[PDB]
Amino acid sequence: EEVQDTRL
Amino acid sequence: GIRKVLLLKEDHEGLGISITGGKEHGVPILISEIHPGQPADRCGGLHVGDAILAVNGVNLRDTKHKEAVTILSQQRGEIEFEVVYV
Repeated sequence: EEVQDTRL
Repeated sequence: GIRKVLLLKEDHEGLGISITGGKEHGVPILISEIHPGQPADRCGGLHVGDAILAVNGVNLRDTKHKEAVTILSQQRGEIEFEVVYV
């Protein structure tokens, strides 16, 4: 979320 | 072990896939969450379990997963997925 990982 | 899956989402918006990885997690951007009938069944070629390293022209920047996010976010409505077997 804030770090860098993600959900598309 | 590269595999190109062309996913072009328009109007509707959003994708339907999830990723995590990079130098932060000491890993590659790997697909970990794939909603049914979502980009897995929409590009007829997406599916978790495969290792991700390239999108819209092999771009998985080396930092944190967001290096892909930045890549997929600003690219275009077409998500090209180049995946490798873990």
